[PDB]
Formats: sequence, structure tokens, C-alpha cells
Amino acid sequence: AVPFRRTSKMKKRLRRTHFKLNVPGMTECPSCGEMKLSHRVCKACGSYNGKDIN
Amino acid sequence: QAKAVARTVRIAPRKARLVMDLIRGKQVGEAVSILNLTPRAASPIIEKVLKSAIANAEHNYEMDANNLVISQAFVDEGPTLKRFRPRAMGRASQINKRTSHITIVVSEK
Amino acid sequence: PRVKGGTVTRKRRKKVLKLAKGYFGSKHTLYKVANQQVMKSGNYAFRDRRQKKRDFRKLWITRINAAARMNGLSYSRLMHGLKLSGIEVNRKMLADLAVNDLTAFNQLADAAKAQLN
Amino acid sequence: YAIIKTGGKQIKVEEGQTVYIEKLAAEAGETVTFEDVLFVGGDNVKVGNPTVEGATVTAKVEKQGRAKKITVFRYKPKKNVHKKQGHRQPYTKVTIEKINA
Amino acid sequence: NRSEVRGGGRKPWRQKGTGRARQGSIRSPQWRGGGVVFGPTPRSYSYKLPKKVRRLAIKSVLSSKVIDNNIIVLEDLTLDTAKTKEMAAILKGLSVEKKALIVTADANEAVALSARNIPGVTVVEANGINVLDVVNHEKLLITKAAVEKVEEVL
Amino acid sequence: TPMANASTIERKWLVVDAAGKTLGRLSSEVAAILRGKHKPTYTPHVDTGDHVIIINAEKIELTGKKLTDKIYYRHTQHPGGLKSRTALEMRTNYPEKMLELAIKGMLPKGSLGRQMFKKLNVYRGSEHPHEAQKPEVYELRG
RNA sequence: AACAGUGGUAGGAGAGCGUUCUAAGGGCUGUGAAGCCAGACCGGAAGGACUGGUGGAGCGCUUAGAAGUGAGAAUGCCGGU
RNA sequence: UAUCCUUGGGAGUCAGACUGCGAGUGAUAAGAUCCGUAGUCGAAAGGGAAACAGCCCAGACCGCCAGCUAAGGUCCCAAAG
RNA sequence: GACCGAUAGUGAACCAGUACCGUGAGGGAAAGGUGAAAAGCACCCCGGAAGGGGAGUGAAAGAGAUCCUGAAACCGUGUGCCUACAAGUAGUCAGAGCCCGUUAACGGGUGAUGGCGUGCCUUUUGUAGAAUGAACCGGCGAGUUACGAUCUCGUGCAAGGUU
Repeated sequence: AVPFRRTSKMKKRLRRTHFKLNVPGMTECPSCGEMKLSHRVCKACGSYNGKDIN
Repeated sequence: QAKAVARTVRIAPRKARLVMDLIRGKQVGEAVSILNLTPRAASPIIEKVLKSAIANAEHNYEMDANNLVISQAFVDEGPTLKRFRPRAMGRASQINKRTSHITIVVSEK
Repeated sequence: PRVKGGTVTRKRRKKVLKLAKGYFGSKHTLYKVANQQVMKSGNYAFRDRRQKKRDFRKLWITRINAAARMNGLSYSRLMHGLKLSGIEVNRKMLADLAVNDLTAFNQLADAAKAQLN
Repeated sequence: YAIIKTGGKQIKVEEGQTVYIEKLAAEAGETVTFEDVLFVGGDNVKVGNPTVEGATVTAKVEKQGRAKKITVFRYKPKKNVHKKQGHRQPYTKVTIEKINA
Repeated sequence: NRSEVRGGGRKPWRQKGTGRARQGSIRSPQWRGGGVVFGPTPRSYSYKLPKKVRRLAIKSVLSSKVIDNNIIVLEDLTLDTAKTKEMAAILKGLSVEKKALIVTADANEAVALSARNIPGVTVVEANGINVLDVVNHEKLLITKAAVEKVEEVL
Repeated sequence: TPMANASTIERKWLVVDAAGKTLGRLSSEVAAILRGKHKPTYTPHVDTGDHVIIINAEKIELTGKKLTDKIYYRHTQHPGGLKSRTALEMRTNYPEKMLELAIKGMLPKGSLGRQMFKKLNVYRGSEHPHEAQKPEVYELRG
């Protein structure tokens, strides 16, 4: 229940390969496009199917 | 080819590299949208320093912002605050509160 | 008087660390493990300096054996015939050179075949 | 070409070739000669038994020096035994002038 | 010493139960701020030689001075006043450049007062001659009146 | 001064017929040919051998009572899983690997040995599908 | 010159390298001292150069003489990670 | 080619192990104990015995891409019928 | 003063018997250096501020407030050569291919593949040990002095040496 030996740098760096985050799924709005999220109402001018709700 | 630094903003460097990896290499206009659509905690700070670099390029060198791309986007580490937390049976383990330096360089493509 | 003495320690350690360049991982960074690796490497170098003389002759003999077998002989019979005939004092190294560039190797082979009878 | 016997070794030589051999006598700019040709090749094979009568190779001396440094270190595990020693080995540099026969 | 350092006699912790090197006083030679084992101690450095050896040494030094023509013998050596200009003029008049001892016999006060500011010269009485200043001064001035005393004592 | 070789090698294709030959009395010279001990330009770290193709693998033969004596064990990694099959059924059903096992047994171990084994070809029957390489006959010394 | 010899623990004997201070004498630095960092130099070893960068005021040589005289291990002490 | 006297007596050492030969104790057993005698290890690397302190051959000043042999070996792994 | 020079020298070069610990007697730290002179950054730009980029002072601003020099462990960014069929005390000897050019030298970097190869110290008759010790890096850390015996060497003088 206690590590037998210390961990080197190669093993640490190898294990961290999948610890990362991806880009968001985003697209611009037809009116005053501001590169909002897909299937969401934008907060400045990404007017979802009409007016810009917020 | 202007730059901007943060210098001892209170955040752990390992958690800021996670976003600075995302932002590096892209084009300046696209960069801000990704930065303010990401839900992490370092995004407002990185966005502020990037805006400062763009403004430096605009005023001091008359370089225009329709071409800029991000060339250097590293994160360093700064001084540490050491605290304590009492455990069972009078033990008093140790706690670290880390800090980081943030640097961004913008260049004309 | 009191004597402090730090620069001597730093120099003496940096010499070993510069001697251990190219090693894997921490063996090129920390003093204690680099020292041990350097000493082992010295021992190995001595032993292998003897062994390389041991192992080049084997390759020489194998190539001579192949070339002699191409002619209808063995290495042992060819060597006996050469030493028995006109005392050719050519070693094995020049024999291999003459093998890889032959038609001069064959002449010595018939010279030995003549005396083998 | 020819096969000669210099030092405690055997060398194979041709025109214009530069050779590194064991320390001979001294002095540069001199024209040393070897007289132990064992085999003259080329187009007129002259095998010798044990040498080629009336043969000699002339060469020119142009440098004397010492090879690169080697450090010899040995030790025994436990027992507290160490030893260090340095070594540089002298040589002589020559160029082949004319192969007689 | 280890026992002179202002510090503690009690021991910092127990010898068993906890994993730690057994330690007594926090003022032991290995601790940061402990005592110095051995080290400099107040003492004397002088010693003595038999008298005939001393006589031989002084004779040898002031006889080897003669070989190199480094002895000048004078007469009288009177100064009217204690000016430092006069001594410098006199020294220049005798081709003296480096250090130079001056030996008299009568304990002159004008000679002692002058030449005591010149950064190379040294004035001594006939009884005060010893090995170091003779071998450390190149030229050696001396008066005949002092010569008699020197060669009459030994 | 001795001449090593690299990327200057030349290979050839040899056909060997195994009709009445003994199992282990030809799989040793075949191994020697595979490694490349018969060339004066042999080099221990370069694999200067050449390809061989063996036909009529069904006609090899043993001596004594080896047709029922020899046994081939291939324990897997599970407990109690030690399989076995005798040499007679090995020849009647799997001649190719019967020869390949011996040839591989008389070869060095490591990456070079695995490449040298890669350059072998064993067939049953009398015909081989390699006529584009234009192979030639080889008569083993025996 | 000619012959002979050169594994080594406890241990005996011999010859040497570096550090700090003192004495002699001699000489070097703001046109760049010490320290620090590189390199493809030299010596049988312990060691010693040279060149470039940094630094921003000291430092070396020869012959003697003194010693708080050389670190990889003590479940060693202190600090940083 | 030695021993032998003196001095520094300057030292260190006082549970040795296994193999061959001759004995004791003991089931007449021991990788057991205890003696006499030769060797090696200790404090000895290199070749052989698959690996293998004490077994067989043999004693490492340093360099060489030279030659002859010892114990042991010559179908392939792996030098040579 | 052939004494120390900030882990040294007093426990204390700094608001030290202080801060902390104990009911009490009592125990007892860490912490020096901008520049010759504050001449200690008016003004402009990003930012809620902190912090920056210019412009200025200065011999120096990489000298900007724990501000002389600034090593190692530790953490990162870019790039020349290798790496997804391989069994490794991580080296050493042999060796192609590729990229470079030196205190010019039978040069420098990386290395597909082949041979050989059970860390260091301590203690034992005997250890790769499944016998003991060390997370790593840096600093500190152990045969001295005084007074008596005895021997060799160098002197001085000798049947007389020496206060």
C-alpha cells in the first residue's frame, strides 16, 4: 500500500499523455456572428432563430 | 513583435498549461473565441494578457491586428506560500499554495 | 587560521559530470550514480581492449575457411600445407585481404596442394 | 602492390599510400627502406619462400608523434583498491615512394 | 569547547519508539551550532638556544656582510639639527638607495629623531644588533666607536 | 582495414530436394547457408545469406525408432495445458513446421536470427510458385 | 650499457598534488580583479593551462614558515526541491 | 643464495573454510564435530567445468586489427576433422 | 593579534533572553548588502486593481524595493539524429546511414545491428544478495594540545655539556 520505489520522469511524462482537454464545438451566428456554441443562444449577438435572448 | 507578462498571478502552473496548450499557434482573432468559450478558471487571465499584448502591438508599433498570430505561449512558476492543516492526533501536515508567471508573444505573419 | 574550501569540491565533481555525458536518464545528472557508472566503464574498457584482439582472429579464420572450401580444401589442411611448403609466413589478416581480392589467393592454394602430396 | 614486414606486424602497401607504423629510429625527411617483402602482387605474382630475393621498398619519413590519450582505470569491488594511469603511444608516419622487385 | 557552549544538557528526545538517530545534547560537534572538536587553543611559541650557537650565528652573519662589500664604516656622525632633509642628503651622498641599518654607540637623539620618518632606514644602538635587522637591511652603516664595542663584547 | 559490407550484398535462390536425406543431417547445412557462412565476405552483424526453398518435405525420414519415440511438447500458458503429438503424425499432417522447428532450433537468437528465418521457404509436393526469381539447383555436400 | 623484476587485504617504508595564513621579492588588474559558465589543450596519477561569454573590484609568482588541511555513506545536523 | 644479531619492537593477527591422503566420536550417517599431512581460497584477475569462494590449466606494469601452445575440444548454436 | 567573517564569531552584527513552548521552576530560535547621489520611473496605452509595453533618470532598469554576484537539485519552450515484433545493472568493444565543421587533431553529434557484462559502502570462513545504510542536491562534520619517558636524524660543544 506504499510505493516501493520512486517514479522516474519518463514514466510520469508517458502517463500524462491523455490528460488534456479538447476544443469546444462552436459556430458563428447568421446575424452579427460572434462564434457561439452550437445549439445554444449566445449572450451578445448570436441571436438564436430571432432575437439575441441574452 | 510585442509581448505581455503576468508575473505572480495566484494559480497553480500545472492547471494553466492545460489551456495554454490549447491556445498556442492559432490566429489572434480565432484565439479569443476559444478562450472565452472554455469553462476553466485560467481562461479569463489568459484572455486579459492576450488582449494586453494585442493592444501593445497596436499602439507602440503600428502593426494592425488583422494579421497577428501567436508565436510563444509558455507558462513558468513563481514563489510558493507554505501553510499548515491539523490532522488526527496532533500531526499538522503541510499545504502548498502555488503561483505562476504567464507570458505571451504576438508577431506579424 | 580557518579554511573554508568550496571551489575545490565543485570543480572535482563537475569533472566527473562532464565525463558522464550521453548516459540514460539521471545517470548524466546526479553525482553519485555518475561516479559509479564511470568506474564500471573503466573496468569494461580494459577487458574489452583485450577481447577485441581475441575476436578479430576468429573472423579472419572464418573467411579463410570459406575461400579455401571454394577450392576443394579445408582450413586445417591448407594451413598445414602452407607451413609445410616454402614456409609462407603470411598471417591471416593479409590472407583475408587476398581472399576478398582473389585470383592471387588461388595461387597460394595450388602452391599448398603441390606439397600436400 | 607488395606485403612487407615492419615492426612486429605485416602491412600491405601501394604507391602514394600513407601508413602509420611503430616508431623507427628517428628523424624526418629521411628515406627509409624495408627489405622483407613477402609477396609481390599486381600482374607478375612473385611468391617468396620465405621471402622475395632481391626486393626492397623505399619510403619517406614525414612525421613523428604520439596517439590520442587513453585513461586506464581499474578497481576491485569492496577491498578498497583503486588505480589510475595515463598512456599515449608513439608512432611514425611514412609515405610509399617506389616498390622495387 | 563542546562543554563551554551556552546550551543544553537534557536530551532532545528518547532513544526508542520513534525512528531517529540517537542524539544527546543539541550542542554536539555534528549539530549546527555545536562545539568545535580540538581547534586553536592559547599557548606560547618561543624557545631557547645554547649561547655559543647565538655567538656563532651573529658572527657569521656580520662576517658574511663583509664579503659582499656591504659595510660602510664612518667617523663622528654629528648632526647639528634634527631635520629630515639633512639625513636624506647625507644618505644620497653615500649612494644608499634601499634599506640601511645605522649603528651608533652613544644613543644619539638627533640621529634617532631624523631618519625615523624615512620609510627605509632604521637606527639602533650598538647593543641592540641582532640577526634579523642585519640580514634584512642590505647596507649596514656603523661608526668606529661602535665597532670597538661590538668587537669587544664578543 | 578489413572490409565490412552494407547495402552491397547480393542474394541468390537455391532449390534443395529432400527425398531420402536425414532430418538433422541436412537442416544443419541449410542453416549454415541461411546464415551465410559460405561466402568470403561474411560479416557477423549484417545477414549476408541467401534464400533457399525446400521441396518434397513429406519424404524426409528418421532412423531407429524415432518415428514413434520423438515427442513434441507445446505447453500453453494455462495450468495443466501441456499438449503433445508424436513425430509420425507430425510428418503426415504438418511436414512444413516439422522442418521449420529444426531449422529454427539451429539458428542464433535475436532480431538477426528472426530475419534469417524470415528468408526460408518450405513446401510439400514437388512444385514451387517462385519461377519469376529464376532459382537454381544446389547439391548439398552431405 | 648488460642482466633481472613490476597481482594484492591487515600492516611497514618512500616520493608527491592541491587549500588558508605569515615572511622575503616581484608583478598583475577598471582598456577589466575575484567569482560563475562553455569548449575539439597538457601532464603516469593526484592535477594544470588557453580561448570565449558573464561579472564590476581585486589577485597571483618564487623560496621558506605555521595549520580549525582535502568528504559519498555515521536510522549524521540545517536549508531548498 | 642465504641466516643471524641488534634497534624502532614500528606493527597487525588468536571462533578460519573446502578438496586429496591417514585416524578418532557418531546410525559407525551427516554441506556434522576433532586431530596429522599437502594444496587452493582468504588476500587472485584470465581459460575450462551450462551457470558455480575452496575443483583442472595458469599468476594481470601499459599499448598492438602479430605468432606458438596448456586444460579442453573440431555437425549447427559457436573458432577448428 | 601567522583570531572569526553572517550554518563562522557571543544564544543575539537586524527593536533577543524577543517570538514561540510550559500551571510552574525552566527551554529557547529565524532574520546583513539598490545606487556615488533618490536622480525611487512626469506623460501615453491595456487592465476594476495587481501587473505589464513605450517614453524618461542613470555609467548600467537583465539595478525598479528581501533591489551586489548569482551554482545544483527541480520545472518549461524550440529544434539536428533515433523510436510502435521488442526480454534490457542501462555500459563497453565492433559498425553502416544522416547532420555538422575544431585549442586540425589517424575531428564533433546521433546511432539500425553483433559479442561480453548479477550497483556502491559495511561486516564476515563466505554476499548479486531475500544480511545493514542512503529520496535528491548544497553547506557543516572525526588522531589535537600541555607535561613527562624512550629511539632515529640534523646541529653546538665535548670527558664536560647545560643555567
